[PDB]
Amino acid sequence: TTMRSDNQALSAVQDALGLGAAKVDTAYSGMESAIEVVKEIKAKLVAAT
Amino acid sequence: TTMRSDNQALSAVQDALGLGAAKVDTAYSGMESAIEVVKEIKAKLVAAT
Repeated sequence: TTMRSDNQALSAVQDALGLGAAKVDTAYSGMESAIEVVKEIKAKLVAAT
Repeated sequence: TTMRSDNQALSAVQDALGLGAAKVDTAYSGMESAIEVVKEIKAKLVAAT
């Protein structure tokens, strides 16, 4: 009974980890977009010299 | 990523170098024209002495 309860808890933790992975993927995609935009800004500023 | 940003910066530097080369070429052409005109002036004056 205790091991079955622990297995259910582990399944819940796995679902939470999937949710967290989705959040991290979204945030990292935003980070990549920010990297690209910042690189473009730096290139424009260098051309502005 | 840092190298790609540097490559973009060097591309901007190349564009700036091309613009500066065009400016220098125009200035040099005008300078040569002025030199020729002043040489003509000197020839005329030494004829007029």
